[PDB]
This record gives sequence, C-alpha cells and structure tokens, in this order.
Amino acid sequence: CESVDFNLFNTIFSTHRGLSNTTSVITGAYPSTNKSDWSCNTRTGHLSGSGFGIGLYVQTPREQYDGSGAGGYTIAVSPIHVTNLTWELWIHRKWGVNSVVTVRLCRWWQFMSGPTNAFECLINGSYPTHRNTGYMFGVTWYNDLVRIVFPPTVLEMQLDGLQWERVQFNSPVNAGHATRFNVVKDISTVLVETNSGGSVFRYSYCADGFVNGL
Amino acid sequence: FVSTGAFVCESNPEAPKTGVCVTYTVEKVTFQGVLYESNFTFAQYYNLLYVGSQLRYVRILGKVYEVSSCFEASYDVLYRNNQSFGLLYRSFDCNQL
Amino acid sequence: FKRAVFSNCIVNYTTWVNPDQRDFQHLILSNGKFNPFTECNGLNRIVD
Ligand SMILES: *[C@@H]1O[C@H](CO)[C@@H](O[C@@H]2O[C@H](CO)[C@@H](O)[C@H](O)[C@H]2NC(C)=O)[C@H](O)[C@H]1NC(C)=O
Ligand SMILES: *[C@@H]1O[C@H](CO)[C@@H](O)[C@H](O)[C@H]1NC(C)=O
Ligand SMILES: *[C@@H]1O[C@H](CO)[C@@H](O)[C@H](O)[C@H]1NC(C)=O
Repeated sequence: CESVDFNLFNTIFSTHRGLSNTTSVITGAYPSTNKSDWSCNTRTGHLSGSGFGIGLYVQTPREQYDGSGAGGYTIAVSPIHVTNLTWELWIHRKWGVNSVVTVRLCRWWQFMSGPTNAFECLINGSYPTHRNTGYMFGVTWYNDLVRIVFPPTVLEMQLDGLQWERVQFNSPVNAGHATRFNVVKDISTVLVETNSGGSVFRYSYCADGFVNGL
Repeated sequence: FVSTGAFVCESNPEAPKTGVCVTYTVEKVTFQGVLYESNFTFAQYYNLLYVGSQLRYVRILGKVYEVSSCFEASYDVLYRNNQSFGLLYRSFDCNQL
Repeated sequence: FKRAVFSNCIVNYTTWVNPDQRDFQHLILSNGKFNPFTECNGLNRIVD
C-alpha cells in the first residue's frame, strides 16, 4: 500500500512480562514493515483474497474528517484440510459505525461461507471496540497459540493442534475507504522499548538492515 | 482438555487484604509481601509489573496493588539464657509503626 | 449427543448427577468426594 501508518505498530507489541522503562528483544509473528506486503488498493473485486501464512494484521486507515463507513474485515481462518472436528475462526464486523464486533471461534461442519449458530464454540463474545484516530489489530496462530490482539487487551489460548494456514479474509470492496491487510509468513525478531507503564513506543526489526542487527 | 490455560474455576476470587505479609501466587508467579492500594496505572496486556527484576505492582479484580517487601520476616536473637534474650530485626525500620 | 464447552466459568457442586444420593456414590473417595472422573490419561486424576 501507500499510506501504511508505521507508528501504529507500537500498539500491538507485548513482552512476556510487564516490564517498566526497559529495552527488550521479542520474537514471534509480527507484521511486515515492507510496504509491498499490505494488500490495500485493490479495486478489482478481489479485496477478499487469501493467504497461506501464520497470522494476519488489519489496519483501519483514519477516522478524522464518509463518516459511518467503517471496516468489515470478515476473516475466516481455515485448518487447511478441513474435517468435522477441526476448528475455525470467524471474526466479523459491519459498517457500524458503533462498536460491535464478534469473534466466535466455533466448530463448524461445512467449509463454504458463518451461519446463525454452530456446535461446540470455545470463545463467543462481542468485545466492543471504539474507533480511534487510527486503529490496528491482528490475530496470530504460530504453533497453535491463538493470540487475538485488540489493543489494549489481548486473549491467549494454547490449543493442541489446529494447523491453520488458509485465511480467506475479506473487506467491503469499493467502500468509503480501503482498509489494509498484512498476511505474515515467517516470524521476526524485534527490539522494543517500553515506557513508564509498560507500553512499547519504539521498535526496530532485527533483519531490516545492518545497524538493526547490531 | 482442548486448551491449556482456559481455567474453569469455582468461586470467583475476591479482593485481598491490604497490610499483612502473605505469600501470594498470582499468574504462575509466587511471591511474598504486603499490598496497598495505588493510583498507578499500567498496560492492559499485563497483570504483573516489573521494575528491573522485582515485582512492583499486581492487578487483582481491576485494582492495582503496589507490592512491598514485608520487613519483619527475619530477626536475630541476642541470646543469653532461657529467660533473657534480645531481638534485632535487621531489615525493619521502626521510626513510626 | 450434545456437547458443552467449559471455559472461563464456574462449575457448580454435583449438578451433573441426579439429586438422589444412592446412585452416584461410586464416584465417592473421601470427605472430599466431588470427583467426576474415574481413570485419567495422562493428567493427575483428582480434581481440586
Ligand atoms: C520510569 O521512568 C520515568 C522517567 O524517567 C520515571 O519517572 C520519574 O520518576 C521520578 C521519581 O522516582 C521523578 O522524580 C521524575 O521526575 C520522573 N520523571 C519523569 C520524566 O516523569 C518513573 O519513575 C520510572 N519508573 C517506574 C514507572 O516504575
Ligand atoms: C454465541 O453467542 C450468541 C449471542 O449471545 C448466541 O446467540 C449463540 O447461541 C452463541 N453460540 C454458542 C455456540 O454458544
Ligand atoms: C524482656 O523484658 C521483660 C520485662 O519484664 C522481661 O521478661 C525481661 O527482662 C526481658 N527478656 C525476656 C527474654 O523476657
């Protein structure tokens, strides 16, 4: 894309403990700083797309001056060879512009596309989010550790086996704006620095140059 | 057990007692000290907080408690006989209380 | 058979058996007796 805010990446990083006034090295599935990985400007009707990665990060552009036109970001993460006892995720949002999103990691019985109700659903909640100056989130399946990161909070569940690869994300195409999406493929290593209360405000990825590795 | 760490538990936990030493165990981290109410706020990703390597704050039921070391956990005996000894608490400051 | 997902909630006392106190008593061990499992694999069997 072209207008990817790289100053919104601070809101998604977490250390394993709560650390104050500290520079730390973290690793895991984190979104690419390359602008050639943010599928942002598709007007062909294939803003849906797919991915074969280990997570996905979503960034709504800006909400200060359309109005009511917000993101939809229907995401349906698939356990690539689907059976009846595997697990899917279906995060859904409409135009809003009020808060209500939904997560519903359930156990469905078909593959084609999110019914009214399914059987045996682990998390099933609203968890309302308010719009900001600009918002960024993402969900992560790296070695079956599900991390739903909606800043400020987080949700972590270590499931024994999922084998999620297929993403099947989708936004309302040709909308008032264009929400940008980032499918992560490999884990990274990031140098972060936390503030007074534990919030990251500086980062540098370790493999983006020579000085960054030093 | 499809997940480790979902934690179905009887009897929702209640607010701890502020002002007595007790060995807590909060989120896989056991520690000893007293707690007090604070107006310090930190990041919602974390319940525990470290300043360096010591635990400084915990967050229980949405309330932030600053962890202090209980200073009366250890003492020396100035021993003379069965009925005459003295006590010295080497790490306690009894200026006021 | 209908299933139930138990996560982030409060299970309650002996509300998985009928209220008669003769039938379910083969799952009684000691004074602490609220144990709904018989043979466990491979986790530790007592639920406290
Ligand atoms: C984290 O760093 C900040 C900034 O250095 C600390 O804030 C200082 O706190 C001292 C008290 O010990 C004050 O005298 C300074 O004026 C503060 N400086 C600023 C810029 O606010 C903070 O105490 C540190 N430690 C934490 C949060 O545990
Ligand atoms: C999920 O939540 C919705 C809204 O409360 C409810 O209607 C639905 O039955 C729930 N599904 C399951 C499987 O709990
Ligand atoms: C402590 O003071 C009291 C004062 O009556 C008395 O028992 C003794 O002098 C002191 N020492 C001990 C061990 O009690």
